Amino acid sequence: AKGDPHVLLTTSAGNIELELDKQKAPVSVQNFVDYVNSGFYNNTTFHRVIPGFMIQGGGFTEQMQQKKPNPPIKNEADNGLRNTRGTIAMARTADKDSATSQFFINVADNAFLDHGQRDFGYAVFGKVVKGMDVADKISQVPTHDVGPYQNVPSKPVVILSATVLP
Repeated sequence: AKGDPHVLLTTSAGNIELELDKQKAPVSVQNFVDYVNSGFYNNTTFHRVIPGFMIQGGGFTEQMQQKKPNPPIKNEADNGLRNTRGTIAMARTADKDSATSQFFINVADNAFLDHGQRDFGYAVFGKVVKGMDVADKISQVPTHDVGPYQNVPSKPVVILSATVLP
C-alpha cells in the first residue's frame, strides 16, 4: 500500500499517482521503477479494461503493437497484500513467475486474484493515492465485443508519460 516511491502516470484521460510498497514488494517495485525510468511505459496503453473490475496496461503501444519487455520477475503475491480497490498488481500468464511489464489497477475488490492454497495469485505492489476517479473512467470506455479481444477498447487510453516523483 503506502510505501515510498511515487510514480505519476499521465494519461489521455487524466493523471494517476501511485505509491509503491518497497518493503512488501521489493522485486516488483524495482522492476516497475526500472521500466518507468527507461521510458518503457511512455506511449503504452490500457489495452484491457473490464467495467467494475480493473484496467490493465503496460504492454502495447498506441498502434496495438506488443513491446519487448525485460526478463520476468518472481511472484511476490505471498506478501500479504490483497487485490482491493485502488491497488496495483502485476499481470502474468500461466506460470507464477512470468510477470514482466504488464500491470493492472483494481477498481473493485477482486479477492479471487489473491494468493491462496490453489493458485499463487497476483502480486500487489502498491496503491493509487490520487486519480482513482480517472481509473474508474478508463474502465468504462467502449470496447470491442467479438473474439478473444472483446475487452480491448475501441480507443485505448494512452499513458503519455510515466515518471518517478521527487
